[PDB]
Amino acid sequence: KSALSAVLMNRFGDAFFVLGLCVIAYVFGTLNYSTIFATAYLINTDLLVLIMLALFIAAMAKSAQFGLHNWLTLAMEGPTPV
Amino acid sequence: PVPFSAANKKLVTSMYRQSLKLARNWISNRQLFRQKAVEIRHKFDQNAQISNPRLLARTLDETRAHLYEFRHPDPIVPPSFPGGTKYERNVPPRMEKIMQHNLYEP
Amino acid sequence: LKDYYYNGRRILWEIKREGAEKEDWVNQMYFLYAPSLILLLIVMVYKS
Amino acid sequence: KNPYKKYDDQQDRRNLEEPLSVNDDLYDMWSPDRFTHFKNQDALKYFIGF
Amino acid sequence: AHVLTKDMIQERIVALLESFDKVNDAKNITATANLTSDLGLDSLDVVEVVMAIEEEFGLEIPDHDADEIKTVQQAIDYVSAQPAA
Amino acid sequence: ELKPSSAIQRGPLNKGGWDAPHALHNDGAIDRYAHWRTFYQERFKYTRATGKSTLIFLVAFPALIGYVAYQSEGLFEFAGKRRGESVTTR
Ligand SMILES: CCCCCCCCCCCCCCCCCC(=O)OC[C@H](COP(=O)(O)OCCN)OC(=O)CCCCCCCCCCCCCCCCC
Repeated sequence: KSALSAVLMNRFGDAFFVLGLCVIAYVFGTLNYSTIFATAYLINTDLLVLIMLALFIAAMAKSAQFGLHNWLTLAMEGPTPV
Repeated sequence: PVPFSAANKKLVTSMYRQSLKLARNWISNRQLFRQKAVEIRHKFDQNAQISNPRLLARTLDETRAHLYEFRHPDPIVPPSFPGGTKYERNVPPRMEKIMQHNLYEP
Repeated sequence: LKDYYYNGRRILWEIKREGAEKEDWVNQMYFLYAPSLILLLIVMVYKS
Repeated sequence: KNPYKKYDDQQDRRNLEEPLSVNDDLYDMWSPDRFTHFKNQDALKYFIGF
Repeated sequence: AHVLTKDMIQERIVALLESFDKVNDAKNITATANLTSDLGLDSLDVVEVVMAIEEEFGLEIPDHDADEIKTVQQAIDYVSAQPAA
Repeated sequence: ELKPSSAIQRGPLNKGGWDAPHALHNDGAIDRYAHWRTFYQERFKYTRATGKSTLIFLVAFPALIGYVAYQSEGLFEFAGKRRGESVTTR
């Protein structure tokens, strides 16, 4: 049940990372870093908010901020080198 | 509800177990624990002279609620016992022969 | 003869044990299904 | 249920022929965790209080 | 590792009860000595004995068998049934 | 005096094969539970809870998606972009 908790917590942020990536490949047309970082200073704030909201809920899920955090402490049913 | 009998003894021994356990998990520093356990003991020894059923039941459910107030978030469980962390790590599989379902193979 | 083979295989040549006794389907699934199904991958790669 | 009674199913705390409930899988062992210390309404107040 | 025996349980419970103070005598203790009658314990002292038995062995017990272990041989035959130590 | 003919010799029907031994002990409680859950529709009735769920998921929720989908139809055009430019069409 802790594996259920952990993976479904991560999957919540995986959904928003897929949303953000579908915004990436339509605003910039590209998934490469070298094009996106070359052209990111031209797109206005009302779109980059929409991108990085999704790509921050994706990190807020796995890097365990407060919105969902109860999979870290519910991951101690695995052993200690894990 | 009833005087000296097994039905009152089993109750008050259960409540005494719970009153020591719900202070075992509650503090560190064993000196303070064995102090506190001696005065919990004195609370049970002091009031155990009740001669009516009614005030016995009154103190009884009052200390049931007093014991119900000081409950702890996680009781100290030994790990091989079902609150613990060693519980059911590798349960040995039961020895069973293969029950077969198909005439043909396998 | 089919029943006398397979019933005796289930309860108990009978009294041996070696592997693996070739089945009925493995001749035309490893030698016709699988190579045509590999040839399909080869043609899909080089038609790309 | 307590764990110290020896059920048929120690894993799920259930005797062999025991009647399952209307809407069982919220009351299973594989159901949610269902805390028992606070009352859920109180717990809501304390979380929104922090 | 570390595996207990029967005599280890024996010497632990005998040296356990010799430490306790509301016993009658340190000399009348046997494997078959009744905690209630022979040792002169109360309804409630035997529960504190059981509490020390379960603390010192590691293992925890419910109240279903906390009264079952009336004599010392029953406590030893109880504890040697559990693989926890 | 009307009987199917004496020239039939009709016999019993077997399905043929091997009696596989029972690999499962069926539980009467779980069996009648599942037989109650699969055929749930033969005993379903309209109550206030049933009507509340049917009002939301059949009527109100498609209407909310309908409002959102038919109003916001050709608004957004996020293809290139710049700063200060129109993000919508209307
Ligand atoms: C505003 C900022 C937004 C950022 C986030 C804000 C906070 C959001 C927090 C909620 C999201 C968390 C992810 C949702 C999935 C939850 C999965 C889960 O928790 O499963 C755990 C549960 C068993 O775990 P447990 O028993 O507690 O383990 C104890 C171990 N000792 O396992 C289970 O058995 C649960 C099975 C059911 C899983 C949940 C089902 C409901 C999911 C709700 C999704 C809502 C979708 C609604 C869509 C509507 C769209 C219009």
